[PDB]
Amino acid sequence: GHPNLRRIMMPQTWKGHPLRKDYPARATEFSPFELTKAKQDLEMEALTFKPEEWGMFMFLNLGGAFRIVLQLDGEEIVDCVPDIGYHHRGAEKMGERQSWHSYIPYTDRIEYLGGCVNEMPYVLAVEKLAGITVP
Amino acid sequence: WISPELIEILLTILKAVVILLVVVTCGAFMSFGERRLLGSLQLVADMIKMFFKEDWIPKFSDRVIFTLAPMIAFTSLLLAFAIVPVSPGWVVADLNIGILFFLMMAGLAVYAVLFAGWSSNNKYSLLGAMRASAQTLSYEVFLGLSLMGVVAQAGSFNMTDIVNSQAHVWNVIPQFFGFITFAIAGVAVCHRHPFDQPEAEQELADGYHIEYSGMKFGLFFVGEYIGIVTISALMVTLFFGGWQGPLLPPFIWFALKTAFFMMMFILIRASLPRPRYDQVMSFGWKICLPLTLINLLVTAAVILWQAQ
Amino acid sequence: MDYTLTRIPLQKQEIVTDPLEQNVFMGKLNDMVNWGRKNSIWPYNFGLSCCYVEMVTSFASPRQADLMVVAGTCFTKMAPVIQRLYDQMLEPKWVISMGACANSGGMYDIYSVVQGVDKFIPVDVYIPGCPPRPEAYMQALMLLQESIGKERRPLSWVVGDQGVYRANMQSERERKRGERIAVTNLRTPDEI
Amino acid sequence: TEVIAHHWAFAIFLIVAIGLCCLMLVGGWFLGGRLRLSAKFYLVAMFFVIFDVEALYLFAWSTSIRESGWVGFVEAAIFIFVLLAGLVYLVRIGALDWTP
Amino acid sequence: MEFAFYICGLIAILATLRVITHTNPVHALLYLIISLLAISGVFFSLGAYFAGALEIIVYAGAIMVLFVFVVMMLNLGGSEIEQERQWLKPQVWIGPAILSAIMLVVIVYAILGVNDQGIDGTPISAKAVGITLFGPYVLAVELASMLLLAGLVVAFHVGREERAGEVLSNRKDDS
Ligand code: SF4
Repeated sequence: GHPNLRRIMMPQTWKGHPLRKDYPARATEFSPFELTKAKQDLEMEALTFKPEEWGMFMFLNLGGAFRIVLQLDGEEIVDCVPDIGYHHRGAEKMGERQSWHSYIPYTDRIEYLGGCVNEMPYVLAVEKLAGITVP
Repeated sequence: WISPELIEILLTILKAVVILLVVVTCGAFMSFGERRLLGSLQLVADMIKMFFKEDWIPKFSDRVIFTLAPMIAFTSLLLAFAIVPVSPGWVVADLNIGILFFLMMAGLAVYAVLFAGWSSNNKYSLLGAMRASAQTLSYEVFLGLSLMGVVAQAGSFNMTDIVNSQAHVWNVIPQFFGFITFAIAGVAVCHRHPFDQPEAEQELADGYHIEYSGMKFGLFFVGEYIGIVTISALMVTLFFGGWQGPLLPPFIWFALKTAFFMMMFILIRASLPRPRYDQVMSFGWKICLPLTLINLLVTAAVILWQAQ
Repeated sequence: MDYTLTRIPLQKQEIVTDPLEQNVFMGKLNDMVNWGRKNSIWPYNFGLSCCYVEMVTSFASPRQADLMVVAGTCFTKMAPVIQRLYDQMLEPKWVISMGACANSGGMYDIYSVVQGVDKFIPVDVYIPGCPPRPEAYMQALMLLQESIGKERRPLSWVVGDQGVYRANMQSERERKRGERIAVTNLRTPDEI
Repeated sequence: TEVIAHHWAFAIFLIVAIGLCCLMLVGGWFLGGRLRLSAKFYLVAMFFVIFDVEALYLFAWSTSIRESGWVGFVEAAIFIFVLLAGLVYLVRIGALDWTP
Repeated sequence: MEFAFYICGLIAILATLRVITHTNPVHALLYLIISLLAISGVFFSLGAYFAGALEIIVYAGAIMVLFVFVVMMLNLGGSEIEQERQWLKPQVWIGPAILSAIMLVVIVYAILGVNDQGIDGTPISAKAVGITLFGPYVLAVELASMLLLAGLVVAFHVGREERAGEVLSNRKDDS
């Protein structure tokens, strides 16, 4: 009973599920055929747009950096479902891959303005797991 | 076939070509001058790079007006400079309509923006071209009246009669309203910084300079600056003293005053922020046009009062 | 020095010698062309994740810039955008890869990260390390300026060889080897 | 024997300006290897056209300002009064403000 | 200034001939622009400097501006009319053309039979137009101002939007 249940972070042409334990957490062999295919999908996504997959008058894609699908009654915005997942670094899956000590730079690279603020919660939760009372 | 009339004619042709090259290199050099004020061989390097780059015709466009819009943007406000006299014996055009011709050129200046907006097969570029064209029409409507203040003071359209009527008093001080209206109209028509890039209020609008690469973009890049230098020349020859000075030679005085006015334009680049589009149109329709009409009526009453 | 050429990631490049070792008018004209391409370079700072503030604080319409700075991480959903923006540009074109994320996978060897920009488009100049300083970018501008200053590209598409020539430059690590090895002492990290 | 030289100078200036632009463009080329916009834009263009044609009467007035006496000043004054009445009508109705 | 007049007339006739039998309208408007420029050159060649300067100031600097503004505004390329190609069919092309050409030959027969004193010099500047514009012809420009005011009122009342929006997709009968 969930409306527009689709892939939000990964592209819609994805085979498996990333955070599942049997999914290999490595970059595969970069075949240029997939790149050309995805470029061709990006080519006709604006003219042959299908307003049924996104859960949606004129339809456009307005280009952190991300694109949002915009439906307009003239110039008035009627519906808007933003497209995210374009910066998916996979922090949690690598959190399953790195040790407790080696995840600290990955904790920095969540948001760039925060940094030390970003590594505070991971360090405090790891101290909670270990049972460390800092002075 | 050596005759002195042919020698004098060829000397006049030489005068025409040296004034063309000097205005072109003046615009090209103080492009870098403004970029430093915000290495003169850097423009030569840029010209070499632009010459050794392929012009892209878009496959959805046509090969005529896409290249003819930078043609208008360069040459229309280039031949606007043919009117300007720099000296009693160094003028290239002594025809009677010395103000109407600049009005022709400024009227044809909107063609470049409109044709570029259609030529870029892009709805946002078309909307941006509509905004810019509406602005430049809304200011070139009273550009003519700002010039007609000085025209009515000096009688005829000829710039020689203008600068000879500037003998006793320059036209800047009796007509300051005409001066500021002409400055505002020349800023807006040539797309100078405060009345520039009207895409700032809508993200469904884009510039007409987009999809122009290489030589077709360099034509705009040098055309706006040749336009601002010929607008400065128009300004000095109309409101200030054209070639008029006590001691230094007249062409030196003309160059000094032109340089002074585009350093004033650099000060304009530095000081004021960009107003909103509605404020720009409301200003140019409600304040400037009645003020210059009142200026024309006032200078008419003045020139008919002390007519003895 | 030796030269590589590309003529018409899967392309073929082999070692040749420059044609200027053999018309003295063409040698001066090609040098002037390389000089003009050197001192006038327009970058296209690509908007990506988090080397932006290093290109924001260092100091721009596309298709007029002959230089492209690929800065952030190259993802599977963003790589076609990179390829489309690269083919939007017109030759001659050069690429600077900022940060580790553009040189390589860059700390992300994971399923959703393309391992470097080299996988789909060639890169001319690399800058290593998580976020590089703008001075490193400006030194890379020097590096690509001198690399552009020594090339052999065709002047026109009517007469001449229809292949651009890249220079097999000496690497910066061997050139700086004496100055880097000959470092005796450093400041201790207990002070500022 | 001077205006012919001036016309010749005008001609070579125009011809060599278009020729310089043509050679510049072809030297750049040779080397290297259903919607609707609005109606207010049309309205402001029409304002420009009508006020430019009234400005034409002001253009022709400005050259003969002295040779026509005070009666010509009165006629141009009532012309400008009609022009400003139209402009203030346009101001007061609300068809001149943008409000994006 | 006679060969300039003849060549300007010839390219004006050619430009308006390409205007009449064109397909996409923006190129036809460009051809009309250069035709108006040529007629302005004709005006300059006959001593009417004010007339040619006016043609490029007003007729080519404002009126063709309105035409291209409308065309570039509502986005016609001649769609659904280029593919029909009615004007490049002959059974419609002979009739009006030979009728209006019969008009052409009869009106140029009416042209001849008038004495030829030639176009003289003495170019009439804007000063003469000014002194005869506010002398005998005062009510001409006063009621022409009234006429332009009426035209502005008519076209503003007819052609305003009545809807809010700087981007509008086309609805039938305006919603
Ligand atoms: S190199 Fe570092 S700072 Fe730059 S994009 Fe990658 S994670 Fe961000």
